[PDB]
Amino acid sequence: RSLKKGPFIDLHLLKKVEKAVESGDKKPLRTWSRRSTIFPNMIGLTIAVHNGRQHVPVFVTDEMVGHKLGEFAPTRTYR
Amino acid sequence: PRRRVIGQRKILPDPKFGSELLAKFVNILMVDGKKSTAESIVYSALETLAQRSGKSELEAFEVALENVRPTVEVKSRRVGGSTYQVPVEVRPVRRNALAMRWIVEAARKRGDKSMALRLANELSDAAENKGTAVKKREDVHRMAEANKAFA
Amino acid sequence: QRIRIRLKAFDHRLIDQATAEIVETAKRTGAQVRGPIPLPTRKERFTVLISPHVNKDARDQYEIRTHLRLVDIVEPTEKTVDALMRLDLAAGVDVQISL
Amino acid sequence: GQKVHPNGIRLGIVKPWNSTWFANTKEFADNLDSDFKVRQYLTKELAKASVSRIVIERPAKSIRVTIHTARPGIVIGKKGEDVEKLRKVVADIAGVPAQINIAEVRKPELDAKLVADSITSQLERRVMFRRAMKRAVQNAMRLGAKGIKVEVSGRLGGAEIARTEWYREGRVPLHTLRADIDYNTSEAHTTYGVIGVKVWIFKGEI
Amino acid sequence: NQYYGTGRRKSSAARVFIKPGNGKIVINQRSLEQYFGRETARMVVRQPLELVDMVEKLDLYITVKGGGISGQAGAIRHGITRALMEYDESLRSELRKAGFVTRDARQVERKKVGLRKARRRPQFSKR
Amino acid sequence: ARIAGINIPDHKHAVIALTSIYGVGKTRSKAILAAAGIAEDVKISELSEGQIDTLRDEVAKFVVEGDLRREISMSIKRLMDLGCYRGLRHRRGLPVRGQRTKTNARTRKGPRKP
Amino acid sequence: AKQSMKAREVKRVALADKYFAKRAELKAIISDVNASDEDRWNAVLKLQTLPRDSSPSRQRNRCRQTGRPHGFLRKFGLSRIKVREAAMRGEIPGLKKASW
RNA sequence: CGGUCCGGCCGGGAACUCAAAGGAGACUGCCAGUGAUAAACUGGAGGAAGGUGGGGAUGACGUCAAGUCAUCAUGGCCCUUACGACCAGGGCUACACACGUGCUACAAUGGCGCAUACAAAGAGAAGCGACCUCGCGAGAGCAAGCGGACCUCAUAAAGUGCGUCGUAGUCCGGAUUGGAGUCUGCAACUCGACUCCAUGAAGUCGGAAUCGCUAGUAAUCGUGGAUCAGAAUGCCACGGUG
Ligand SMILES: [Mg+2]
Ligand SMILES: [Mg+2]
Ligand SMILES: [Mg+2]
Ligand SMILES: [Mg+2]
Ligand SMILES: [Mg+2]
Ligand SMILES: [Mg+2]
Ligand SMILES: [Mg+2]
Ligand SMILES: [Mg+2]
Repeated sequence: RSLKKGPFIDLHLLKKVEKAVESGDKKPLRTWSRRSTIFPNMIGLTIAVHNGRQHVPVFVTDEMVGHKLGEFAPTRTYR
Repeated sequence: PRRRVIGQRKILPDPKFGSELLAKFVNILMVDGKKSTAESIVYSALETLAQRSGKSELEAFEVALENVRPTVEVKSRRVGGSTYQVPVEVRPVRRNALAMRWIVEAARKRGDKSMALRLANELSDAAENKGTAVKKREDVHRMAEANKAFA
Repeated sequence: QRIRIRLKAFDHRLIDQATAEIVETAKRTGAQVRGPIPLPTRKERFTVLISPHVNKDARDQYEIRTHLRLVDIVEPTEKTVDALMRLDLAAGVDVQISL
Repeated sequence: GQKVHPNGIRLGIVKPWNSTWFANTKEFADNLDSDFKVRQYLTKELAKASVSRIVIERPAKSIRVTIHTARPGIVIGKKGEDVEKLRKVVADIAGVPAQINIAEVRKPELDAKLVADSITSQLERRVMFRRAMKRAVQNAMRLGAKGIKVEVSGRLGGAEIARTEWYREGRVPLHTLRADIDYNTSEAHTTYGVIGVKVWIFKGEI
Repeated sequence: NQYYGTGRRKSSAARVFIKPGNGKIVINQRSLEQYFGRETARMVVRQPLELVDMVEKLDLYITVKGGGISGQAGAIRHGITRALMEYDESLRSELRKAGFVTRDARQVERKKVGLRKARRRPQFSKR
Repeated sequence: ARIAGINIPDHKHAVIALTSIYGVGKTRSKAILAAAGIAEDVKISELSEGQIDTLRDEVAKFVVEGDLRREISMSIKRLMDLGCYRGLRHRRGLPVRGQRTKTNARTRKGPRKP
Repeated sequence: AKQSMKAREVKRVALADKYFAKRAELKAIISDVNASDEDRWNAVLKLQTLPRDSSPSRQRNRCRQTGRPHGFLRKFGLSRIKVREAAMRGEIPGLKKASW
């Protein structure tokens, strides 16, 4: 998928993961970063991921670690 | 060929026996411009045919050829909205060319293991006149004898 | 030792007219002159769509011919070196000097 | 049908280039942009000066611009007064030292770009197109042209439906590569649109 | 001095050197059979040595560059016949009839714009 | 013969014979005959029971047949319950790896119906 | 192309030299040397803080006069239309209509 | 020819291949037949080439208010604290289907493994990157030469020699998916290319209907290039067999 040499994450997102650990879980974390890989230090939080128009709030799980935040936010509405 | 009255290309004789008729025959079987693998199959079928029919490799080809060589064929011509099959006497050059063409076409349609086997068994069937190729000369004859009135 | 002059020009009748100027000046001021050696011409071809919109088969094919001449002077005489350096050659000819 | 550019097809046969310099892939593009930038400046400035051709050669790390003009006195001015001000900014545009040479256009009634720019300027002065064409052809023929062809296109005389009108006198062998076919374009930007002028001048064979 | 003949066909060009005695064939520092893996291509170089007799009458040093199997072979064929006229010049008449004197000007046709190949046009669709 | 997962290998050459198991392709079959010291150009004829069980012991290292099939299906279910893109496409019988669906996608969709 | 689209390329060059030529190139090769620093670097992290337009791969080769983002030729630095336009006037040296 | 580490590799040789500038040659010119003793055509001699020798460029007056105001230019109209401008994320890649152009096949004129003969034409310094080493591999690290008839991309594949499969949905065919990776690039989830391991769909030659090509052509086999950070089965181009 990518080079093994360090998985990727946004700095404006990584600083928001820290601010929620120490101060306790707040409302859905409004974030645009879809390209970031999920780390174990996220499990239990509500990260509101963009799809194009709205923020899909996805509760983090242990099985979500290793996959991108952009997999749990549908982009194309098909009905 | 509306105004232009061209002749015919004189091809180089066979690398083994020096037969112009065989040189035409190799080219007819030849696929994808692979002349090497083409003459390889023609010779391997000639080797397995002359041995299994009593040598004379030049005559073992000629025997099976006389039984597929046609004499008359139909020419689809429209005169008054209707299509009329007119019987026309074939020329010696085309006679051989047509014969050689069906031999190859019938051998390709066969269910044997190899083309050296497919070609040999079709040349054997045509020598005794009981294959797909002699039947292709027969259908051409039933058509020509029917439309005999429009000669 | 030996002075290697590599001539590059887009025009062929220009390269050997400026090559004659290098060859004649050098053999007049007494020097050992090898060549003019005609090196292979590089043909940079270009295919462009002639129509502003659509028409994929409507094309223009162009080429830039880059002619090459090699002149090797064996004797680096002070009468030769100085005569060639004060030579006025065509602006459309590139001259590469190898020591 | 569509016709091949008369100058482009004769390049190397009987017609010369307007850029004679040599460059490798590295600086070929940068030179071409500099060339277009210098020509753009010079046509803008020397607009009423009757420029017909502008040749650019690059001797070493320098530029040598040869301005072909039928009015050299106005291009040069009062003892290099106008040449020096042009050269100073040609060097600024190019980045390397500049040297401007002026070539004289003897018979301008026999120059494609000049005949074309004349017709273009006349239409913008609200003069009748048929008069402009006829005057252009007549002047060229009496001055020694073996042939001439002039074409004006689109909304002729402010018309609602565009037409392409053309006049011709003499021989114009567009297919003979050997023929001296001088060809140039000019655009008349009018009150009712664009009018494209196209001029062909046959000067003789070989 | 050696007898020379220049022969070429397609992108293949050959140089042929003739010296009397024996019937040896050296193609690019190799044997006649070592270089060519086809007997059809082997018989075409043997062709000029049939109308004009040779069994062990004259040797041949040959070098061929460019092209392919039959091309290289065809080029040599032209070279031998050119080297054979260099030796006699009366062998012309016998070499004309055979058709080896003529350089086969048949070169591959360039690919053309719009077309798939040199002549092959793409498939047409009416609707 | 009979190896690892109930299957009864044919009287065809050793390498093509082993590929018959769901979990061994052309590579594992070339290595399993290299790690047990058996030729690839030999049939099931002459291959005694002492040579069969040593190849069964070699293939038992990597998950094959039914044990592999449930693992393949587990990862598919995992994706589906997580709510990912990769899952939502195994659930909709459409190509997951990003391929075009506007046309030619008949292998995942199946045959067409007007 | 648009004036704004032309200006967007000016900015993409102006930043391509300022950073990703003399500064980002250093932290990229660092983000490849296995011999030194394997975990505590922050090089990949501080690469994100650098403006996006600074990347060389974020620039699009455009016709130097018009701005056309397609049919470009590197040799002349122009789109296929304006190449032909200058070519015919003999403004492109040594370039003529080929035939072989 | 003199010397061999047997490599044009080194003195040397300007013969030859080849390179690229100039020039000769082919004109129905000669001969014969046909033909209104004409035009021309057919055949032959000589000749490397013979009837515009082969290929390309070259596209008349014009037709279709044919195509392009989104390359550019421009009359008019329309928005001008918005139809302008900046940014992130998404989309152009959606998928009940229908049509057009292609690629790969459906195999023994063939698949696989090992050995091996022969091209042309291209591209290259923010580049082509050898040799060497590590990895099954994609690659990686180290690091020459080369702005290039010198160096590199780069082993041409068809073919040939030997062995295997033996008419089987197969050692054919490679889709789809799981697992793990590589490289580029701030960043490969949507949506990259490639590699390894595993999976082994349809298809055993296609209805009515329809397309290209007259000779180095079709058919087939590789090779290169433009665009390009990366992304060819498309396009442009090259020779091999034929
Ligand atoms: Mg399997
Ligand atoms: Mg604009
Ligand atoms: Mg880009
Ligand atoms: Mg010549
Ligand atoms: Mg003509
Ligand atoms: Mg219309
Ligand atoms: Mg296979
Ligand atoms: Mg034709």
